[PDB]
Amino acid sequence: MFQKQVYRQYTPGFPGDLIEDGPKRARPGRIMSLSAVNPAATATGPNRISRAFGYAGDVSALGEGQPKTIAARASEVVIGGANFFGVLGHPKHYALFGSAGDSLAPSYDLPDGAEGEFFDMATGLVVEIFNGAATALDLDYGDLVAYVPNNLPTADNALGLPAGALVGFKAGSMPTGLVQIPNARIVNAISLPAQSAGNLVAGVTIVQLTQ
Amino acid sequence: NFTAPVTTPSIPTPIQFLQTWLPGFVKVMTAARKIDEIIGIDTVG
Amino acid sequence: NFTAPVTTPSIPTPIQFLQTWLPGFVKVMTAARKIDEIIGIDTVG
Repeated sequence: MFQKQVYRQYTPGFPGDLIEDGPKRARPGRIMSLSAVNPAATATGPNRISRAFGYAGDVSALGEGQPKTIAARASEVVIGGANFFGVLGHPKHYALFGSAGDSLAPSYDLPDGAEGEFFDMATGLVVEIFNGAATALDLDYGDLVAYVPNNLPTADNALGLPAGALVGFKAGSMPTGLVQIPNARIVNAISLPAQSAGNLVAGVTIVQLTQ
Repeated sequence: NFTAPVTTPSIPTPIQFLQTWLPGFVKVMTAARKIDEIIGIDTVG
Repeated sequence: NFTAPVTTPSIPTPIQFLQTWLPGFVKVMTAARKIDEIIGIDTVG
């Protein structure tokens, strides 16, 4: 539970958080449900914090009759929608609910139908990134970001990546089926070791610049 | 390059500290007792 | 024979209360910074 070790320095940040302050754009949204997704919706995800969500309709209108009150411009988003909405973030906004009875158990998963802060762009955002292949990869300053969609076919998703998992590729190497976040750049440089479908090593968290 | 975090990443605040409990409790009621309304009351014993 | 309860029978008090939270928070520490004791510092400039 507490520090079982001592490193020479603190980590630069936790996934979903902001390291650098600058021009940023973020929007609120409701988490919806992959079950409510009308189409097959293959990719499955637990609303993890460092995931890139997609727009899936609006919930502005309130009521059940013809006269409906548009109370707010509310966005209704899903974890792996093709229409990229924003990378979920700012975990301090939310309330910890625990996991399976233990109310104080660690949890980075937002419950379904909750409200999240989806950064559309940020000077620096800590994101969990993954490997798009089974081989070792090196990400540098000039590296791009693409997130797994909801309808990624089983043949393309051989590694069994999560629903909204941001991958991180090199120019002209986007793993197949993956959709790209425009103008997204890997700022800090890291190395991901070789992985398999069963292992699926969690790629080390990275500072990224979006738009 | 990122140092491995020691604590597992988690949402900070437990829900229990973000609850306001309304004052008082709602008591479950029963049927009314209206015998005094019908035939009054008398103390003889 | 017993009247059906209005509320569901359950243990009354939640674990939310009756739960003492220790003052202060343990903080993750890093390696010892010892240049300040080997050679010292001087605020100049």
